[PDB]
Amino acid sequence: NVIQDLYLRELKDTKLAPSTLQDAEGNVKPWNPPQKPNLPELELQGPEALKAYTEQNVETAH
Amino acid sequence: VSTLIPPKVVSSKNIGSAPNAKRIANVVHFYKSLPQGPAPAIKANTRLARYKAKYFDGDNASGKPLWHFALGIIAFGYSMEYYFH
Repeated sequence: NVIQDLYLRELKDTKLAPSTLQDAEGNVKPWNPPQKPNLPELELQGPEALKAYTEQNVETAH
Repeated sequence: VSTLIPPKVVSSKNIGSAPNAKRIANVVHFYKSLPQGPAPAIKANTRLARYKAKYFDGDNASGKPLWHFALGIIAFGYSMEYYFH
């Protein structure tokens, strides 16, 4: 009765209330990419270090 | 990170400790060591290497050579007594 009246009135006269996807974007964190793939620097590259190390520590093992 | 290179370097442990000094001593001393020493004296030969051997060796120090040595001087002057008398 009143159930029917409400059911009808409610459903018909506005089903959903307005919404916009564009507005949502502002209020949510946007995807942003990691910066740089990165490559590790060549650690202790070449015998520059070795020649230095042999001389630097010619320290024996006692 | 990458280990240092000291553990695989040795070259002054051979002066680094005291038995190195002893080592270089006893490689010479013992390597050219004889099993036994040479002699406890043995020369005086003329039928007197026996006199030394019996009396003046490490075998004994006893009063027998003393008596003998005394008697030589006694024999000199005792004969000479009758040369003086």
